[PDB]
Amino acid sequence: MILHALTQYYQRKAESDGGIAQEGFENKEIPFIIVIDKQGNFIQLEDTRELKVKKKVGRTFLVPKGLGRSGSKSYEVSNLLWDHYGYVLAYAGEKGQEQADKQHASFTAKVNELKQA
DNA sequence: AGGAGGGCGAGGGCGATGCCACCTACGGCAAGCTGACCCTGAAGTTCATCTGC
Repeated sequence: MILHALTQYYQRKAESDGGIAQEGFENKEIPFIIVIDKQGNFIQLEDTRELKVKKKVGRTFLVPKGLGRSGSKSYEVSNLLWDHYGYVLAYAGEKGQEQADKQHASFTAKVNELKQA
């Protein structure tokens, strides 16, 4: 009854149009967004924060759910299109290169295989 | 010598023993800090040791 009650009301929220994930998604709080055109070319880094007195990480976008990385070789995981700032621009604030470079290298391979599929 | 040393019954009868108004007035009764120090996690990887080849 602990987790059955959760699925029971998730089946009600998903059928009553309450704005929730639909098979493989998650309302992940994404801070800064990346704007492009039809062939790349970065445009603007818009931010959808400005909410509470403690600036959270943007708005909860209905993006695919995280696959749960966590590990020494956490770069080999990599999510779909949303991830980390070291997974997209290969820039690390307190992690350094190589460790964050492999993250972007695997994110590029994931994006390429998604485009091929 | 023999005496008799008071018989008697009244000793408070009357009423007030507090009249007032106060018994507090002031303003403080916290000021300063703590209220947590460390760990131990999910999840994948990684090294030297357990064992067979």
